[PDB]
Amino acid sequence: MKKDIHPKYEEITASCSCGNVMKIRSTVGHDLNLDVCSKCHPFFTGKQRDVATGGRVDRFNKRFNIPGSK
Amino acid sequence: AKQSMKAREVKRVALADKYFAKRAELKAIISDVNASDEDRWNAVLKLQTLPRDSSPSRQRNRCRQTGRPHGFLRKFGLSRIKVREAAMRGEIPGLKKASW
Repeated sequence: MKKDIHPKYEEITASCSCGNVMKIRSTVGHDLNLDVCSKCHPFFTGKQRDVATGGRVDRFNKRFNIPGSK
Repeated sequence: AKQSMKAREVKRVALADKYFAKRAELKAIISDVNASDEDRWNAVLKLQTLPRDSSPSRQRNRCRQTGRPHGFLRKFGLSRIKVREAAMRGEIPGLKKASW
């Protein structure tokens, strides 16, 4: 405490016991060595070794591509 | 010009028949969409290792009667220079000069 400015008592004087390991916290990763990035692999953010969705078709067994007659 | 690419192409057609015939749609049957819940597994994905030279995708041809560095023409079995040369001498049939 000072004569020209005192400490306040409005929200900052409540709950003298908490923690991360004394008490629950919704967030982790506050050490410098545990922190995220959300890396997703390049050119495999989705799928590219893919199961077909532009050339899927029923099973056969020939040798060529739309040969038809010949 | 230059015989080595013409030499490659002449070997290739017997090697098309030998490697590629038995392994045409086999890529598709064992790996791609024809492999609909059948195949797609390692114990069958070793079978196609012989064809690579035999493939139609390396069957470029060039000039079928001499060889030529690019500029082949598929309807004659010939090229730019060699077409004009054969036409001078009248060896090509049906041949007009364009006028209409």
